[PDB]
Amino acid sequence: HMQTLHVELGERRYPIFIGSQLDPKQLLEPYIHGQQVMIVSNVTVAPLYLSHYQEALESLGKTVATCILPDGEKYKDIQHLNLIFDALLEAGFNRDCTVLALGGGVIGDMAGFASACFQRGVYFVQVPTTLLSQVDSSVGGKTGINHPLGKNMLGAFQQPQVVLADMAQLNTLPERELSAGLAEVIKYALLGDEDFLVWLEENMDGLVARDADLLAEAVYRSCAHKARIVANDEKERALLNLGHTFGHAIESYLGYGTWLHGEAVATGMVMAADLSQRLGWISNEDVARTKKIIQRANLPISCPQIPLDDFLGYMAHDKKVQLRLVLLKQLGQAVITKDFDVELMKQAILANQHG
Ligand SMILES: NC(=O)c1ccc[n+]([C@@H]2O[C@H](COP(=O)([O-])OP(=O)(O)OC[C@H]3O[C@@H](n4cnc5c(N)ncnc54)[C@H](O)[C@@H]3O)[C@@H](O)[C@H]2O)c1
Ligand SMILES: [Mg+2]
Repeated sequence: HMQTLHVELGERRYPIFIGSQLDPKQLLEPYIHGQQVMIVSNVTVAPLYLSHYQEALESLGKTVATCILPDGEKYKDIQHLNLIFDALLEAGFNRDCTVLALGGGVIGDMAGFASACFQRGVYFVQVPTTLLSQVDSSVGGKTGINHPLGKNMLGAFQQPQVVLADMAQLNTLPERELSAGLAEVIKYALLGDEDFLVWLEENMDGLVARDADLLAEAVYRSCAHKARIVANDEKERALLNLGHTFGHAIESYLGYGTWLHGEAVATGMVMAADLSQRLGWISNEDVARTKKIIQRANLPISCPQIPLDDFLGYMAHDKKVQLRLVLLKQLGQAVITKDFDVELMKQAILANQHG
């Protein structure tokens, strides 16, 4: 059974179809408003899934062109954004064409940003093929690319006409990438839904095992949470940063490609929970519970040794404009706060570094 989540962001509205072995010819027909579709993918995802979408849209009568990018966060820059513009103009595509992002969050951001710039804005469709992009990139409307001096500093707000989330595509995902997605799923439960946490504890073995039905429920519940947070924020969104201030310092010190972002978020959530226990807000049992579910998702709960001077420098260089952290008053009840002892924060960092 396929599930549909209806998102309302900005003055725009779109469905997210979630299931397994979906038919893109059936699902996308109402959402391809013109004759032409540009499928953007990369050298890893395209040989696996491109023909599936190209053959479906061509059977629909559409003109399909493609732009296949190298695989990597390091290519998420304006030089490779330009390759999409090259492909779009080489194909002669017009104002009513659709750009279809086939891939993970890197492709989603690049194709989304390209779709906002081409002819000052064309249509955008998301087909996320990583778990993380399915539960994170599919709501929010942010698109972007990197600059040598700053990540995700160039981009556009661009909402899709539709998001198609097919769990079967997760079967070819590397194990670390799957776990990296589950880190974000766990995050939603820890910041705002203890019932969701209970469900993850009961079902984690099957999610790691890539049970199609359980994955689909986790994706639906994750997207529903983020859609609710951003919609309420428009009516805070900062709670989505649980674990990210700690995690950013981990990533920055370990360097490009050492840890996945979701792996850093996992350990950052442990540090956040640990600090929360030291502030007296949650119990040691709550921290143990948080470590256990993250570990069962095959995620790290401790990172290598990082000098505190460097760690704190990275947390202070990511400052919004006073340092505010996303911590836990209870499991499933995150808060953004300035009221923490910095000495206790250093203790929580050091406690979750392994030898
Ligand atoms: N716009 C947003 O709100 C938002 C949200 C989250 C992340 N992002 C961006 O997303 C990017 C990270 O996304 P990601 O974690 O999906 O990384 P990614 O897009 O680099 O994908 C991870 C790896 O898996 C490969 N891959 C993807 N799908 C596959 C599949 N089905 N089978 C086998 N291999 C597959 C990709 O080629 C890549 O090597 C970052 O640039 C981040 O800034 C944006
Ligand atoms: Mg994240």
